[PDB]
Amino acid sequence: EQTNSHLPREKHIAISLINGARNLVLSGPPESLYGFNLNLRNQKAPMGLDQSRVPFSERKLKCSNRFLPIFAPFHSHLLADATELILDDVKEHGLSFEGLKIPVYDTFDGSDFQALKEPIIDRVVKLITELPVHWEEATNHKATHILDFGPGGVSGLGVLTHRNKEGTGA
Amino acid sequence: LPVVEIELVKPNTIQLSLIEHRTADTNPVALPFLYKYNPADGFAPILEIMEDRNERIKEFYWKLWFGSSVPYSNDINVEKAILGDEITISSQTISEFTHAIGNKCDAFVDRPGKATLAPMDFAIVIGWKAIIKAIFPKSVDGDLLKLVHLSNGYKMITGAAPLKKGDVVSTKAEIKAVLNQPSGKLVEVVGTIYREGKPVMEVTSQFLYRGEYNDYCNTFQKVTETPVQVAFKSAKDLAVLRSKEWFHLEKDVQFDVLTFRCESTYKFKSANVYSSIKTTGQVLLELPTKEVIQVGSVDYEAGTSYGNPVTDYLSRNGKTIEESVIFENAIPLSSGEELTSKAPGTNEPYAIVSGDYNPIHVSRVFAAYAKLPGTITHGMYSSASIRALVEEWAANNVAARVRAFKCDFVGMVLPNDTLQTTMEHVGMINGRKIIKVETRNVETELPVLIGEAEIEQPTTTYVFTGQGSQEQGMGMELYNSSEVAREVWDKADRHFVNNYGFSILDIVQNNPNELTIHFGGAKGRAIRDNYIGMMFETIGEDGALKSEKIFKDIDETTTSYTFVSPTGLLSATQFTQPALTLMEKAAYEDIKSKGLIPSDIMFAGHSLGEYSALSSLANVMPIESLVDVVFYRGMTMQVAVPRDELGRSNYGMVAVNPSRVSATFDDSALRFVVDEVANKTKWLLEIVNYNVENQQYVAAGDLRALDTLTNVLNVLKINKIDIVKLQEQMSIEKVKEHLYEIVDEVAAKSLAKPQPIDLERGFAVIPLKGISVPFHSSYLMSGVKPFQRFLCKKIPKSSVKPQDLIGKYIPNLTAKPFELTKEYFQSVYDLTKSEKIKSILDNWEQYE
Amino acid sequence: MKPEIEQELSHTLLTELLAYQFASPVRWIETQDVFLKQHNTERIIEIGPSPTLAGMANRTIKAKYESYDAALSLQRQVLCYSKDAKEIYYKPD
Repeated sequence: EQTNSHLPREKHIAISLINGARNLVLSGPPESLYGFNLNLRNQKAPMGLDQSRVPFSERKLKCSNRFLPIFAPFHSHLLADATELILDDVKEHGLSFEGLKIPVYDTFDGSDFQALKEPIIDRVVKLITELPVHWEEATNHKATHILDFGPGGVSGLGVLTHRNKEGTGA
Repeated sequence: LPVVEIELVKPNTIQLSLIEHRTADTNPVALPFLYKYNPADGFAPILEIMEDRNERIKEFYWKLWFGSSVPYSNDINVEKAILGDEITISSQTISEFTHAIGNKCDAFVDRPGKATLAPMDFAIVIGWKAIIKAIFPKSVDGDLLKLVHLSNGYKMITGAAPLKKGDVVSTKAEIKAVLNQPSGKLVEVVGTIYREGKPVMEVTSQFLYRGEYNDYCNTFQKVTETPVQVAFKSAKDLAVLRSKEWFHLEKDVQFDVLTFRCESTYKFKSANVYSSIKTTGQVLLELPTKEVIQVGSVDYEAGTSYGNPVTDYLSRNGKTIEESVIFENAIPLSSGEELTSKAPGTNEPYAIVSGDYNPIHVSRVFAAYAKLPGTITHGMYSSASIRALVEEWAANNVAARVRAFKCDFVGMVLPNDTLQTTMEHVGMINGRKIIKVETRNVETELPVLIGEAEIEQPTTTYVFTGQGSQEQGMGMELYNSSEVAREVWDKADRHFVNNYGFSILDIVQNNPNELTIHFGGAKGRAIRDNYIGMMFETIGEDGALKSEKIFKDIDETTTSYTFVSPTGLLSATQFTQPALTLMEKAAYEDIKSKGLIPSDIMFAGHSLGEYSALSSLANVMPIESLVDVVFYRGMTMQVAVPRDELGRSNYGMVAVNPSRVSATFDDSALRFVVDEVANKTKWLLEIVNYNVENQQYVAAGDLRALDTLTNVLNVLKINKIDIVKLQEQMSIEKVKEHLYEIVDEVAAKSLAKPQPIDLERGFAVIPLKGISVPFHSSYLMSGVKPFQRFLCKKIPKSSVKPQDLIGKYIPNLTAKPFELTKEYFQSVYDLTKSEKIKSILDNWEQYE
Repeated sequence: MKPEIEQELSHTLLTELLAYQFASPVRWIETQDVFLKQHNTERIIEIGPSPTLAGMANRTIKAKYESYDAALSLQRQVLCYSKDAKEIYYKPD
């Protein structure tokens, strides 16, 4: 809000992904995000500052922030128009998914896709383009082992999902 | 598809038909070549019919660049400019073009909440079908096929708005240079592109009909001369040029220095003899009112000459008004290899966008016919590439900063080639940055593009210091080092000593404690009369406009007068502020001499720098008037306070830091404090300086109220009881009495010391040491009318060039930018209750 | 407004502006907030003997225009003629 108080809503910044408790992803015009982390570099402190001798409540906030190698303002209003164009391209073809078998938890709502009154594609696109991501809320599991097939691996979603469910025995 | 057709035509004649397809309408067009077959000779069995060859090539290219729509008309006049055609710049064209050049500058991609901008290189897209029509006319007859694009140059008209995505744009271009160089027939065209009639930018292209041509009859050249500034000092000089029959003055006014803005029209008869020269131009005189009036004209006219005499005479006997001031050492903008580009794979995308279907870049067969290394990249593309490069690497991706760009197609680039460019800032012009570039083929290191770009500076603003910062030796290093700066100290002191009897340079250099003016012989009396004539006004209790004398000590008997300042004369207000305005104007002028001043600057000054500002940026007054008004102001505000026996006052000024008192002590805190402490003791006390929020406030008034306040601020600091912290503890009225419980105890102390109370430093108060006049306060409000008189007779109304004041000037009375709107008059009049401005505000309608 | 009408207007307005400036408080805080916000100037060049306004501008930046510059990614560079000779003349070693 400090940052957006200076800019119009076409450069407004919004929360995009919630990767956990202290793991968030912001989206917006790259220069605006640049300014935001500029504010941060002021309100923040270096990592080797040794606040051991100053009591707790009056310590300086410490963080780690850097741009992800992504080249699109996903899960924001910045692509709100692309939603209709993409689903129109869908209507251009026979792109649709039949009834599911394993329940798939929604990312934003957290509900099951088998309980969808709409098709699934029109939902998943609005889910990728505009709506944010509530990951841990979406992965409110009843699960023993978790398999990530995504990219990165040792740097992938697996590691942060691990750190999210550390003591739940998964 | 068929690209080549060789076939017999009517007996013993061959028609080599060279075909090209990718056209305006993709309609295949043929380039008919003719060759005569000769069985008689075998050593040369086939000779090409050379007659009418250029016309066959020209009609081909006409159908190319225009399409079979317009009939090939070769009868184009060279003299008249060539018209273009109104085209609407749409967003789709902009996008296609930017993609074709690979430009990422976000000012051109459509973003919400911001006007879609078009690239400056789009003018050639707008003006090509107008530019190239200049090489078609019959008089310029040559091998159209061996044509080479030599150089291109962009130049935005100073103050022109860059293109938007709705602009209805037309194009007018005229041909300037047609000269048979030893390398061929050069042709230069300049295109003045229009927007609703107003011209926006100029594009200067440069082609070359390579080969050899001796048509010295249809060759010519029109050039505008560099504006030369000739200075006349002796008496022969004025007769020297008056002897020149080509010189012809029409006004019989004396002149010191003259600026010659001229243009010529050459017509050649051989390599170097000029069959005709018509060089007309204007001679201009710079008045002290900064109004430039043409003294006369220049009219030379001759035949079979070897040079333009007017230009030569201007060169050796006068210096030009040069604009490209060069550094002695250029600076590299960025170092490394991050400035590397790559040629496209195919030139067809660029061709279909730029409308340039030149088959040199698209077809192997033509590129081979001209024996050139292959389908080389479009030169215009290579231009726009480096342009978009420097647009971000030199202007930090700010599009509107580039205002002119010119380059020279030194070499050719085949597609897909990787190009590395260097980028260098070498000089300055009109406050915008000169940036020189070289794009060399990185795998061969030979240069390809040597160019030049004029990009703006960051949005700058100039503030000028006020009084209080004075010290001995101001700019004396600059005065000893900068000629143009020395010419303002010398222009000013020799005005002082000849009108007031002292050298300001001596005052600033060896600051003494006293100065004795002497009214000696004739010119001695001719000075003391000036001192006598100074009659200022201080509205007394009578209110009458008492045209009273400043120096009651100077009369028809006083032979000599003495000034005294115990600290040093450089501290006396009437002498310090001339020194300050001189040093500031000297620095400003020396800077401007280097072409360091942007055109969109905003300026202001702090209570003295204001005068040195509107005299510098707006040049409202020459130096001789500026020193007079600043000296008269110093004296007026000086004698304005009734003094003691020593010349000292019961008045003073103090600077306060509202932070050192308490973190809760806001701007409203100390201003409410001044309001109450001045309204109770019925003394005069004002904060006159709003310098820094809660860090620097400077209050003025009688020493009594000043110490009363420097003590209320001490006792509210030791008690930490803030008036704003009483707003939640007390009401609005009972705080007005709460502060009374405190202000009386310290008003007693204000009266407890000798009335000219030497203000002692409070807890968070640092008084103004050295001055005792409460300037910018309503106390001096009486003495304004005489100063207002002095201004309206020292400031020539004709010198006011308001266009540079609107928005660019921030007064200190009204901190919003100067601008002549009715509300602005309202805001200033409700702040000063003037008569002259309210009078014009009532009858405001006399504006449009 | 015809150039002659506005010239009369500008002349009289400027005359009275300077005349009463002599006795009316200098409104420099808001002047700074104008030439820093309404214009967002990058280079602020003070000309004088001592950087009395450079120190008067750095504090204004650090007080009221930090979040504004960060939100807009502006790197305001203050410069005074006293010390910043090489930097204003664009010929710095």
